[PDB]
Amino acid sequence: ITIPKNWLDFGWDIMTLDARQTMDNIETIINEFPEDFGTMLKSIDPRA
Amino acid sequence: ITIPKNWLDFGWDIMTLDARQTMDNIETIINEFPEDFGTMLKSIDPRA
Amino acid sequence: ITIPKNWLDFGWDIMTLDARQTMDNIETIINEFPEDFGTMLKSIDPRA
Repeated sequence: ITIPKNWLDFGWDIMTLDARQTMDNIETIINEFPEDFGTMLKSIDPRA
Repeated sequence: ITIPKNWLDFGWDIMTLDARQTMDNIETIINEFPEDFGTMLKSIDPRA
Repeated sequence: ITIPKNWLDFGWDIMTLDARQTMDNIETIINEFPEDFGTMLKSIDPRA
C-alpha cells in the first residue's frame, strides 16, 4: 500500500495526465478555427 | 509503517498533482502560440 | 492519517490551486494576443 501509493498513484495521476498533455493539441485545434478559418473569414471580406 | 502513511500521503499530492498542474500551465502557455502565430496568419490574410 | 486527510491532502490540492490561479492569468495572456495583436490586425488592415 504505502510505497505504490507514493509512486504508482503518481503513475495513475499520470494515466490521468493524458488529458493534460492532449488538451494542448485540442486547444490548438480550437484555435485553428480562428487561425486556419478566422483568417479565411478575413478572406471572405476581400471576396465581399 | 503509519509514519509513512502520514508523511507520504499528502507528500504524494506533490507527485500526483504537480505532474498535471505544471503540464496544464504548459498546455495553456503553448496555446499562446496559436494566437501569437495566430495573429501573424490573421495579419497576412487581411493584407490582401 | 486522518490529520493529513483533514488538513494536508486538502492543503496539497491547495498547492495544486497554484495552477488554478496561474491558469486564469496565462489564459488572459492567450487572450492578450487576440485582444491587442488581434485588434492590431485592424492596424495592418488600414495600413494595407
